[PDB]
Amino acid sequence: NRAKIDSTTMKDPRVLNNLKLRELLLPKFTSLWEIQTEVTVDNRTILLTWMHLLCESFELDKSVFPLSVSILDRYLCKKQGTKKTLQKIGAACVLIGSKIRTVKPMTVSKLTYLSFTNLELINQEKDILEALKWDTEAVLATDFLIPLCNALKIPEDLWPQLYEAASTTICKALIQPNIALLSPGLICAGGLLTTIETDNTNCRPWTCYLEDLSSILNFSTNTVRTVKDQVSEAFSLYDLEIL
Amino acid sequence: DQQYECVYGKVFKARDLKNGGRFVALKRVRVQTGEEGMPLSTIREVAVLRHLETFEHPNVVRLFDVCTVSRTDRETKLTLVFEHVDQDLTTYLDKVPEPGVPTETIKDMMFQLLRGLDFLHSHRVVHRDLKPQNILVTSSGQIKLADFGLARIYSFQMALTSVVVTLWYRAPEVLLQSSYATPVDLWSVGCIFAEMFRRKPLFRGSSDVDQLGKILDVIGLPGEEDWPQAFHSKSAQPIEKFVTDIDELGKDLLLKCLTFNPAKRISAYSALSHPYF
Repeated sequence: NRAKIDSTTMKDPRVLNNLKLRELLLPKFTSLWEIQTEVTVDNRTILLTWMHLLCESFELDKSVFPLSVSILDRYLCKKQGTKKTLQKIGAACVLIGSKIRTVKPMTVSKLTYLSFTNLELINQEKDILEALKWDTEAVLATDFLIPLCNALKIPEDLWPQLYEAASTTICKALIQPNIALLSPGLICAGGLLTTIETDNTNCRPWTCYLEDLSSILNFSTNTVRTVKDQVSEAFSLYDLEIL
Repeated sequence: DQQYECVYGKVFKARDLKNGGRFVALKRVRVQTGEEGMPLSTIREVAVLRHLETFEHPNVVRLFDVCTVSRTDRETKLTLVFEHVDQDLTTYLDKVPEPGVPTETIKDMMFQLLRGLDFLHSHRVVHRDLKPQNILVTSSGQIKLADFGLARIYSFQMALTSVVVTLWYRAPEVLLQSSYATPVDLWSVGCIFAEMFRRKPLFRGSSDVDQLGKILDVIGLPGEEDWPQAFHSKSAQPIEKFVTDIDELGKDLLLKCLTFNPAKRISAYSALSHPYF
């Protein structure tokens, strides 16, 4: 399928500025799934890796998962979730998210034949829409990938691999619960640095960026440094066995 | 639905019970109970609108609600309500006195429509369906971009289906089945531009193959380095022959938007920084 190349009018001007601005649109979850009375963090991690796998195996676009994660949580603030149901929920999320962020959607059949009725699923999808009041789309960690590379002056020639290599790690990371407390901006920065530290690939010592990113994103250098660690950890804890 | 009276579905303008008989335009989207849930587009459409709504950008339509009434009897139905506007940039022209809009009323809308477009792009949004039918006109002469069910957040290495914009307003890039991006809105603009100076679609066409040529016969034939030997090498015939009554500046603006190589085609941002304004 034809795949989007650069577009300076979407990759080189004051856009972090709005990404940031729009980042500040949805308040930080003080405590992940704070309102849950039956399903737990542990339950989320497990489900999230089953979703991560859903997208990776079916090759959806990179910004699908991070959005399905986003949907799921925003959804699981308002309404309540049950283990006997989580499977369904999580599946709904992806469905919506793929419809949005990906050209090749995740058909329901192909998502039920992997679990509930292909109809009770449609419902759960709907139940998520009106609940979230059709306000689904959001700022993903992923949206900062190029803009951040742009601002850091990372030479265009590498953007392809960097984007690909980092977008990947940010996705697994997103599986973990400690990461859901962080801002998409930071998570992205963390994952870039993390990734950058795997075959220099012609990039400066990750070091050099930490201070710029502090200036770029506007955070204490310490915070940047921490999130790099944090992200590189959730990236590690990825484990298919948990299923 | 419940408190709404209407004076992939029909676009019925209606009056809401609550507000002072206000006009809340209704866009009842149909959801054939096959096996896919809410229409794939009626989502991205509301998604993007709901996302950027806090900015209340002047040049963008305003979505108010998504009724959605679940039915145990028959299938459920969707009531997508926006803010009501009188006429689409089309109507305005079909009923605009002779000779159409004034070089001023024209210059204005193009500034707005281009202004909102600039905005929309800043948030990596590419509204992929820019056409007279999809622009709105307030009774006071303001522009409102609409029918966002094709618009989407554009991100690097994203996958694309080269099926954007209605045949006529399609940009070269999307006709040659190649990769596209933001310039897809600038082109779709040049067209809507020319189509104001002269209430008639600069590039009418029958097929993609044909749609390309009509466009090539007008703007000419780009070089090797402005091409991603089929079509002909005819001398681009002065645009003053295709769009009647155009300033010498506006001249340049339309030829800045209706460029072939999108990598050159002016950006909504600087287009507003263009002399014609």
